[PDB]
This record gives sequence, C-alpha cells and structure tokens, in this order.
Amino acid sequence: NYRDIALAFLDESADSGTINAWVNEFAYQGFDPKRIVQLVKERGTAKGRDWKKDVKMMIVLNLVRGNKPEAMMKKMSEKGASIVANLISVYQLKEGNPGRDTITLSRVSAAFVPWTVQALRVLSESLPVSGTTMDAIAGVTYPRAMMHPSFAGIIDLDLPNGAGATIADAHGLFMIEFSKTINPSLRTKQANEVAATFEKPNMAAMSGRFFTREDKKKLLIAVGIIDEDLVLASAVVRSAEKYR
Amino acid sequence: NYRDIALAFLDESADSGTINAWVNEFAYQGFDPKRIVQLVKERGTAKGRDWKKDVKMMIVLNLVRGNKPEAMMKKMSEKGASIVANLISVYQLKEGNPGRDTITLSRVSAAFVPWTVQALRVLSESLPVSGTTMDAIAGVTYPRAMMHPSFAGIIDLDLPNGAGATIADAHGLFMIEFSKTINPSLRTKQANEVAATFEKPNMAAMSGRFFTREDKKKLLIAVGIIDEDLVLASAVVRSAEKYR
Amino acid sequence: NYRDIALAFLDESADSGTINAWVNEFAYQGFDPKRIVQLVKERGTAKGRDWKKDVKMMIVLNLVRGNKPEAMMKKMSEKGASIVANLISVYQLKEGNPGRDTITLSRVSAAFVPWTVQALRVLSESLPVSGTTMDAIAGVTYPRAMMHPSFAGIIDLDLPNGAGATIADAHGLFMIEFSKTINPSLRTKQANEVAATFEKPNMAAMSGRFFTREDKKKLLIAVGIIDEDLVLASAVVRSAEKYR
Amino acid sequence: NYRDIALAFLDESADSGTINAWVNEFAYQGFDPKRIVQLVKERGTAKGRDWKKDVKMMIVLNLVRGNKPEAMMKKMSEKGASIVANLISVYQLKEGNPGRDTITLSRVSAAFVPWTVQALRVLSESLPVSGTTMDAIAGVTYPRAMMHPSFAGIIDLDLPNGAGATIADAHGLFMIEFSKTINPSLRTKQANEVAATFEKPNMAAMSGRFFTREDKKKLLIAVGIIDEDLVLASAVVRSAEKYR
Amino acid sequence: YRDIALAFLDESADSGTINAWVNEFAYQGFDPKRIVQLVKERGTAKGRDWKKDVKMMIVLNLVRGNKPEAMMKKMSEKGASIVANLISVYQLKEGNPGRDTITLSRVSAAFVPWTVQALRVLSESLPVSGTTMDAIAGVTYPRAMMHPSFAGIIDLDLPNGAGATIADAHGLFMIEFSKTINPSLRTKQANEVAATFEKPNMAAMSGRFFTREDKKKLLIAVGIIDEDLVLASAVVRSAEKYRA
Amino acid sequence: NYRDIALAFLDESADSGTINAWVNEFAYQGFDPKRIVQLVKERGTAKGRDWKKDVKMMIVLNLVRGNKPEAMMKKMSEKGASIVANLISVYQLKEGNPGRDTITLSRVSAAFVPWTVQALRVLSESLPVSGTTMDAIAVTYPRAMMHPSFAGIIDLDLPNGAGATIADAHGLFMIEFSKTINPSLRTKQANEVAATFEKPNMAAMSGRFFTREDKKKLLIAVGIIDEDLVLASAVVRSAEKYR
Repeated sequence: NYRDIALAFLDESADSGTINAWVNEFAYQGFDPKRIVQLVKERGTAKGRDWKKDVKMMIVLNLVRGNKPEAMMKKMSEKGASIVANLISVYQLKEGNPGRDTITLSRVSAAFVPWTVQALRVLSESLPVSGTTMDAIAGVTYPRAMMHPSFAGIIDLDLPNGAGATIADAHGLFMIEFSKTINPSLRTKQANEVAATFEKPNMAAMSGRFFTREDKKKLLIAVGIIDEDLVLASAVVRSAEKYR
Repeated sequence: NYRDIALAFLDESADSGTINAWVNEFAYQGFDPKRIVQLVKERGTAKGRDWKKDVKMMIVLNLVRGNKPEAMMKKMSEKGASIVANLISVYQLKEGNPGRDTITLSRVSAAFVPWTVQALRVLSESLPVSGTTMDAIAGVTYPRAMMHPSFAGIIDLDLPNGAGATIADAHGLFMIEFSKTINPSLRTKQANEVAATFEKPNMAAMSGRFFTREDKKKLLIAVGIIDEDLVLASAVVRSAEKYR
Repeated sequence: NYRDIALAFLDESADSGTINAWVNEFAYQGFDPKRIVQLVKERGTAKGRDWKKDVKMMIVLNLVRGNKPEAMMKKMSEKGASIVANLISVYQLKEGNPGRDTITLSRVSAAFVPWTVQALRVLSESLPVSGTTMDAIAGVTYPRAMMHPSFAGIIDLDLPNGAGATIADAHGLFMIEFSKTINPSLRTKQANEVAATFEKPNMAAMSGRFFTREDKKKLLIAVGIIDEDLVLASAVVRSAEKYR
Repeated sequence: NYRDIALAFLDESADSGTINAWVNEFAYQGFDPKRIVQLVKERGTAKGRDWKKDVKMMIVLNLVRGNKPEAMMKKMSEKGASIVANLISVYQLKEGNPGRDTITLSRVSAAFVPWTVQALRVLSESLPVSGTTMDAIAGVTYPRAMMHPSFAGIIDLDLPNGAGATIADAHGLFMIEFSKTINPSLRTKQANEVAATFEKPNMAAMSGRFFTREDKKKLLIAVGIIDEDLVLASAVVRSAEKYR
Repeated sequence: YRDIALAFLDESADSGTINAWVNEFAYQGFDPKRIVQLVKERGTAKGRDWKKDVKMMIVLNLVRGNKPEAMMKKMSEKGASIVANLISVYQLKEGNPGRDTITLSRVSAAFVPWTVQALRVLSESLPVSGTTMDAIAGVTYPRAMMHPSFAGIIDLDLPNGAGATIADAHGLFMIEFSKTINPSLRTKQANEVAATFEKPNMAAMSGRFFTREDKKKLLIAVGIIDEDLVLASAVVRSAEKYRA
Repeated sequence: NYRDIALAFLDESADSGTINAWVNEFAYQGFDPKRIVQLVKERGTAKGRDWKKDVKMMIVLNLVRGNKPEAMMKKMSEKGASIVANLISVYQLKEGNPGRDTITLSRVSAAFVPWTVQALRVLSESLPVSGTTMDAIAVTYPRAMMHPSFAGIIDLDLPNGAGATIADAHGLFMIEFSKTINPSLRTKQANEVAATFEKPNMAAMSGRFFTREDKKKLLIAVGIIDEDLVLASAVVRSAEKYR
C-alpha cells in the first residue's frame, strides 16, 4: 500500500552535504548584500555620481532620520531635502522591507557596514537612542559601533570560547531599546517579548555568508570589540550580562 | 402519529459493537496521509519529476522555513525561490490547514515522517528551535528525531509498561518551546497553558491509523528512542520529567 | 371617546384556558420535533434508504463530533467522511440553529431522544465530557442517559412530589461541565452564571408538548431514572444536591 | 440697544396658567393612546376582524415574546407564527419605539392596560421576569398586575398623602429587574444607574391624561393595589422600601 | 530674512493695544447680542409675536432640553406642530454650533431675565425638581438658580465676595443637574463633577452682555440680594452645603 | 568580488566635520522660518497692510487662542472674529502642522520669536497656563519662557552647559502646558509627558535660523543671561524643580 512507500523512505538517502546545500539556498534572506552593493555602484556611476560619497550620505541619513525617505523629506531643510530627492531618484529608494532588488537606507547601512560602524562613533548623540542613554542602561560606556542593527553582519557566532554569542547578547541590549523607540507599542511590553521580534532577522544577518570569519575578525578588532589576543572588551561582557 | 415513530426507537437496536465501529470510523483525523502520499506520487510522476527528491526538498523547506510557501519565497535567494515556485506549481501547495485533497509542506513532513526523522539529525542547528537550545532545556542531549511536530505520527501510546506516554511527554518538552517560537504571543504564558494549545492535534496524530503498532515499533527503534527490548533511552526519560 | 373603549376591556373576557392555549402556540421553539421526524422519514424513504439506521448514525455522529457536519468531514477518515457526505445530501443537514424545516444533527438527537438515551450508555468515554469525568464531579456513578442536552425533552417537571425538578437539577450538573467544554470562555466563570446561559432553551425543551407525561414516565423508567412507583434513583438525587 | 430688549423681559408676563398649559403640550409623550386605540379599531374593523380578540392576542404575544414581531416569528410554531404574520399585516406592526401613528405590541398593551393587567395574573411564570423571581427580590408576594411597564398608565401620582409616589417606587423594583433581563448589558451596573434609563418614559406614562384620577383609582382598586378608603396593599409598600 | 525677524526686538509691544486685542480675541462662546437680534429679526420678518415665541422656546428648553428635532418625535401632535414652526422661523439647531446659530439653550441664556421668572412656576417639571433640590440644600433652594443660564446674572466682582458665594450656591444645583443630564457622573465624586462645568460657567459669569449694575438689578429682582447688597439666607446655606 | 568593495569602506574617510555638516543639513525641521517671514511680508505688503502690526496680532491671537483659526472664530466677539477672518484671507492661514510653504499662527510666533518673547510679559494672565500658576510651581517664572516658541532662542552649545539648564527651565512650563492643551496627560507621570515634546523642542533648539550670537543677544535682552553669560536665579530654580 501507500504506507509501504512512506516506510521505504527509511532506506532513502539523507546526504548532510546536499541537505545543508538546500538549507543555505532556502534560508531566510531579507535582501542580497552583493546585489545592493552592485546596484548602488551601477546606478550611482550611471548617473555620473560619487556613489562612494552617496553611500556615506545614505548611511548618515539612515542613522539619524530612519528608513522612510519620502516622509523625512517633508520635515527637513530645503538644501537637505534636495539631496534626499536626488538620492531617491538615482538609487530608486523605497521604504520598509521590499524585494531583493530594491535599495533602502537600512540596506545600504547593512551592506556597507565597515563605514556605518565608524560613522556611529561621531554621531552617537544624534541617534534615535543616544549614546549617553545607552551608557545608563549598560552602566559602563556602551560600544558606539554596536548602536545600530547593521552591526549584526559583523558578528561571527562560531568564534572560539563562545565569544560570538556574548557579542550577540551585548548587541541585543541596544536592539531592545532601539525597538521600543522605533515602535512605541513595545515600550510597556516585557524584555523577552521584544527580544523575539528582532531575533529571526538578526540571526539571519549574523549567519551571513557576505563577510568571512577572517573579515569579521578584522572588523571586530578594528572597532575594539575584541583585543589582539581574541579576548572580548570589558564593556561588551557587561552588556551581555545586563541583557538578561 | 410521528410521536409514535420517535417512541418506537426505544425497541430499536443499539449494538455496542456496531456503535463503537461507527465511533472509530467517525473519529478526528487531521489529514489523509494515504491521499497526500498518493497525490505527491501522482502529481510528481505526471510532471516527470523525481518526486522522491521533491518530498525531501519539501521536508527540508518545511523544517527550516515553515508552512507558508508563498510568504517564504519573498524573503529567499533567487535560486531557492525558483525551486519553491516549481514545487508549489507541481504539488499545488497551500498554506495553513485546508481540505483533505490539499498538499502542504507540514503534511509532506507528517506523511513521509520516516525520512524527516533522519533529516532532523543533520539540520538541527538550522531549525527554528536549535538542537543546542533544546539540549540546554532538557539538560541531556535532546533527541533530534523528536525536534518536529510530525514525530507524533511515530508515537504508539498503547506500548507496554506505558512507554508511549513517556515518549509523548518527552516530545511535549520540544512542542512547548516550538509553540513559543512559532507564536511569540505564548512566550510569557504558563507551561500548562501552552501545552493545551497543541494537546488535541498531537493526540489525534499519535492515535493515527496510517502506521501500525509494529511499524511504529520499527521506527522508534530505528531512530534510537527504544532498543529491541522496548526500553526508552537515557534522554527520553529525562525530557519527560523536565516536561512538568 | 376612546377612554371608554380601553376601560370597557375591564369587563372583557380573560379565560386562563384560551390564554394558556395562546401562550403555548406563541412560546419560544427553535424547531418542531414532529416536522423533523417527518422530514427524516420522508427524505430518507424517498432516497430509498434505511432512515432508521441513518438516524442512529446521525445521533452517534452528533454525540461524538458535534453539530457542524461540513467541518467534522475535513478532520475524519475517508470511509467515515463518505457516510457523513451522504447523510448531509439526503437529509439536507445544516449547522447551528436555523429554521423550523431544517434538519441538524443536534435536532435528530433531540427528536429521536428514545434512541440517543440508549447510545449514551455504550459511548460514554468517547463523549466531549467523559462518563468517568462526570462520575468524579457527582461522586456516585452519573447517569449516562443524562449526559447530553437532548435528555431535557424526556424531563416531566409536573411529576408528583417534585421529582421532575430534582431530575432537571441532576441534568444541570452535566450541562454546566458540558457548556464549559463546548465554550472554554465559560471555564473561569461562576457556576450560577454558566447555569443561566442554558436555562432558557432547556426550560423550553422540558416544557415540550411532543412527548406526553405518560410517554416521559415510560422513557424515564426505561433508563433507570425512576421506577413504576415514581421513586427516583439515588444517583439522580445526589447529582441534584451537588448541582448547588 | 439689544441689552435693553433682554432686560425688558423682567417686566414681561409669566402666567403660571399658560406656562403649565405649554408644559403639558411640550412634555415627553412617546405615542398617543387615543390614536393607537383608534388605528387598532379602524384597521381591525376594515379587515373584517374581531379586533377586540386581536388586541388580547397582541397583548398575550407582547407579554410573553416581547416587542420584535418579525424576530419572534422565526423561533415559533408554524400555527403561532401564521397568526403573528396576520397581526403584523392587518395592524402594520413595527419594532422598538417609532412614530406616533405606528402600532407596536408594547403600545397595544399600554393603550389597553385594563385587559393586560388581568392577563398578567394568569401567565406570571411565562413572563421574561417570572413572578416567583419577583417574589424573591421583594420578599413578600409581588403584585402580578405591576409586572409590566404598561402598569405606569394606571399610576396616579397626584394621589393624597403622596400614595402615587409609593406605587411608582414599588413598580420601579420590577422595572429594574425587567431592564436587566431585556438588555443584559445593564445586569452588572448599579441599581440607581438602571433606574435613570426608564425614569423619563415611565414618568411620561404616569402623567398621562388618557385615564382620569377616578378611572385610575377604580383600576388600582380592581387589581388590589389599593382599597375604597385609599389604603394601599402591604406588598406594594414593601416593594417601594426594597426599591432603594 | 533673519535680520527682519531680529528687527522685531526694537518693534513696539504696547501693553495697552495688546490687552485691547486680548479682550477683542478672548473666548466668548455664542454672542447674546446677535441671538437677541436674530430672534427679533427672524421673528418679526415671519410676522410673529417673537416675545411670546422666546417664552415658548425657554419653556421648551427648561423641560425638554436642547435637541429640537429629537424632542418632536416623543411629543403631542399639537405641541410638535409648534416646535416644527419654531425650528423653521428661528432656524434652530442642536448642541453648540456657530455664533450666528440659535439654540433653545442660547434663547434661555440671552433672555435670562424671563427664564429666571419661568423657573418659579415649573420647578417640579424640571429634570431636577425643586423639592429634590430642597432636600439637598437643607433650606428651600432658590428656583431662579435652577438652570445653568443663571450664571449670566452672577457678578463675581461683588463687594465682600458676595458673587463667589452665589457661584458656590448655584454650583450645588449644577452638580445634581450634571448627574441627571449624564448618568455617567452619578457614582463619581462631588469635586470631580464640579470640574466638568467649572470652565463654561466661569466664562458665563465673566460675561460682558450684562453690566455689574444690570446684574445687581437682576439679583435684586429674584431675591438673591437686596438694595443694601445683603445676601439671601438660603443662598449662603447652599454655598456651605456645596463643599459636601 | 562585491565583498571586497564593502570591506574597502574600512579605509574610506569618516570626517566628523563633513558628517556633522550632513547631520545639520538632514536634521528634522517642520517648517522654514525664512520662508514664512518672507510669505508674511510678501502677502501682507501685496494686500497693502501693515504686516508688522498683523504679525503682532497673529502672535497675540496664537498665544491666547491657539492654532485653529477657523475654530476660534465661532467662539469670539463679532469685531475680533472679523479681524481673524481678514488675517486668514490675507496670510492664507491653516490648522495643525501642514507643508513648509503654509503659514500657521504657531509658526508666526516661532519665526518672529523676538516679538512673541516681549508680548508674553504683558498678557501672562491671559495665557492657557497663567503666569501666577507658573509662579506657584516654580520664584517668579520667566514670562519670556511661557510658550513653546522660546526653544528657538535656546543655544544648547553655551559654555559651562548653560543651554541645558535653560532647556530644563523651559521644560517645567512645557509639562504644565502639555497637560492643559491635552487633558489626557493630566494624570500621567512627569517623565512620560516630558518625552512627548522632547523631540520637536530639541529640533527647535538645534535651529539654524538664529546664530549663537543672535541667541546670546536675545537671551540677554529678556534677562535669562546677562552680558557676562551668568544665568538668572529664577532660571536655575526652574531647572531644579523640573526633575
């Protein structure tokens, strides 16, 4: 009968190689970092622009005004809103979370994370969640580099002695306060309830294939998250503790 | 008079044998595993495809991305989403819990449970609830084979020495954490409250008539839950205790 | 003047006989037991079926799966759901509480109560509220015949020494637990609050004109609630006490 | 100057006679008892019917099934609903509280109150609020004649020693329980809060000019509320006390 | 343009012309001059005794409220015919509309020297009866004060703080009036209800239509004060009981 | 590959100067004070009116009756409402928070803040929150601070952190003002109400219309600061009571 067909699957092949190949091909992917790095350089250069300057502007714009380019234009200076109007036109910018071939301010920050991680140190007080606010929650001075969701793309979870998990918990402390500020609906809700709202896309970002373990290592050292002896920074271990 | 006809039913036969035969035939049955095993083969072979490879893919897809094929396509790689688009077209896939003659990713997992129970061992960390997360709750290394609701179709409750009840309690430990991850609304709610949400469909799955007690015995022995002498594993007894 | 006309109604006839005749003709009903016994016989015999076998099946089906025939089909065996599909087609079955000329599984149980009262004794553990569960609440073994709302149509409240009232209180003990199981919204509610939710339709059922006091007496004796000397069973008097 | 015009109204006439004449002409009414007694007689006699029999039916129907003729038809016997369909057609019956020239079951009971006050004594247990329920609240046996809002049209507030106020308080005890039963929204709310919901239409009904003080006295005596020497019943005074 | 805005530092800010603007722009509500004018204008144009019509509109407002369209449906055919004519001529509306719109409450407010007289003859036909008000105060409450429009007669700047005592005396009625108008405030505390009408009553007492001298004449006319500016004994008792 | 391009951004310039220049150019505004000062003068002079008198009237009107010109007309004197009808017609006045080229009573008070700050001293008792009410909560509270438009005069980058003390002093009024404007926040906690106006006030204080030197002169003229940058005693008390 058909029960025999289903039971016959006990002797059917289950190759860990081809299964993990399928897992990677089927896994959660909000957007392709390779595609938007490509679409930025191609669209920006075709419109004869310093696309490298535009990404720095789009990252500054994202960090301080959000991911709604059309909305932020109305409540901005005439000179500033003229730049934003040009950035929307050239890079075909959109709001929220659209398709894989669509560029958003949040995505530019995510794919070009080696610059966004630098920019965070100079405009920490102009952020939705200010640096001083974040310093009060953590106790010790919270790492400015971690003060944006795009930091997740730098986290290497497979780091020896479970260092990557401690970093993910440290960054989660910010993510909770960030979510409460972005959507005030979650301001009264419990800490673990808010943690589950960003758990899936952050995990997908940390498990990213764009930057290698070695690239992530160099980036994590560069912004002082880990010392030369691969040991974590004292503020990062405090933020992971306060996360619970 | 019609009152006489209704009263005449006092002398009408009420055979406990034929009534219990009707009770069993009218009982609650989640889906027809025979029909979906049939429709996968029929639809798959008609579109000249390796339907046996397709079920493996559909199971991998269900274990790692869920039961909404249309929704998971939008947040996936172009190569991956192209495979999913083909699987929806051939197998006429749908979402949630529709009619008996409708195929869903969760149903393919459930009916072809002898394969999915093997696949779970290689992609335990790619699951919504990771294996290492499940190991922390249980204390001892939690059985990977049990880390999906479809495992219920392998459970034989009528096992001697009440072994089937111990297995159902062991699988329930996962089901609680799985439900909290699927719907984050139940993350703050009490353990016994979450247990009642999946109690009825799991019981209906365990009381299934597709696989016989002998087939279930072979499957439970194969995956390593019980030995040939029908003795539960060191971890399956720990998981059932931590369940309370 | 019109004051005269209205005042003239003081000497106008108000015969308690013709008023109670109107009260009975105008009273709340929901459905006509004579009409549904007629329609089952007429529809069943027209479609050349053993309609007497069908009513037993419809009763078994109602007791164990409810009053939604379309819904219960989807979560049932292919053989079982094929029988239900045939029963819906011939008897033009519907859900909930429709018109007086519409047949429902609950109505078949209500009008053919002399057979349903027998069926309850053999499938007591397959009921939404099991017999053993009912035995725990009552203390003494609860009468299986009373374990369905349709039992109300057999209750004669005008029984000497107020025996009928004791039966209505005994049946109410089940009705409370039955309501809490049917709608879990009433689970946390107080006992007297749940009692008022079914008080009106049960009273209307108990005041029914289909079965005469003599027919009700025969029915109540037939299922061991009372004996020829109108002495009601000890379990029935215990259930009425526990009802408070 | 316009301030002079307004100030000139200090010397303008304020005749208590013509003001009370206006108060009576402007006071809250609802419907005209003369008009509905007329329209029942006119519509009834035009359709060649015993309209005097029909009002007794409409009253019985009203007391036991309410004021929604279309709604009560669906949950009634085929013979009964056929009578109601005829009564709606002839008397152009409507629901709730419409215009002055519209007939409703509640208005027929109000208009023809000398006949409804009699009917209440024979169908006290078939009422929405049963007589025995009303006896429990009052302590002493509550007057059956008072167990309907239409009783208000018999109350004479201008009775010596303020007897009319004591009757209005006794009838209010029923009105509270009646309102809670009609609309279950008011069941949990405070006694004085529910009292204000029916205070205005009841006051308008008691202040009625249809029946004279002498007619009201005769009616109040004929249904044992008072005697020839204007001394009220012991149950009415108890009901007025329990009202607070 | 920054120079133009900064030049306003040397620009004139005359306290005289600013306070002249403040008085001209301050919160008025309705214009009593305009509605006295429009009543006299519209009334005389439709060849009516507009002086009789204002007394009718005042009687109508005191006993039936401010919704002319609504009160028509629940009124006598003769009465509702007068109200239909008054709406047509004086273009009457509901609630609180524009400054050039006439409402029953506004007619009572602007022609307060006549409304204050009418209150003495229909005290028992008011929403809050005079006898009810006599029970609360402990002394016979002034009938003239038994309407919110009385506030337009109060002169707060009266020597020895007499106006404040009158305001407190009128507040005792206003509390009971508010509880009757909106039964939502029936259970709420005395000081909580006092704040709901505090702002519009204060605005009414600070009114510019009647001068201190006109207010003195009006307060003298309806026995609140005498020639010597001495306050009535019932008015000082009502102000004391106000703090309850 | 493209991973190399993204990694190359590690050596790409991140100059705090040009970044803060972008931050200022991209920051939240609401309306353009230059544009509304222009539109008032242009529309006012085109209708042959003393537009300088009209702004003082619009400011008085805003301070005492709010930002809904159509609504305040219905509950006003015939002479007063006639002036308001003319002001709406000439200056094309609107309600709430519309576009950058739209004039509102609140915007006239904000852009012409050097006059509104003077007007506040003479009509302090006619304000939604009276001056005497504000004196009770605080020492005599500065009348100049008794309106949200005062924020446009605050210079947060003042030495010894003087600007921050002024922002805390003005916040004491803003809390009581918010509770009066929306009675929904009357029972709510002090820090909860403080967060409702924190974002637009910060955006107003960080404004580029008036320079640090202009702001210094303004705060000096209305006695919050003296020619030696030392704070007024009432301003330091209001900042303390703010917590």
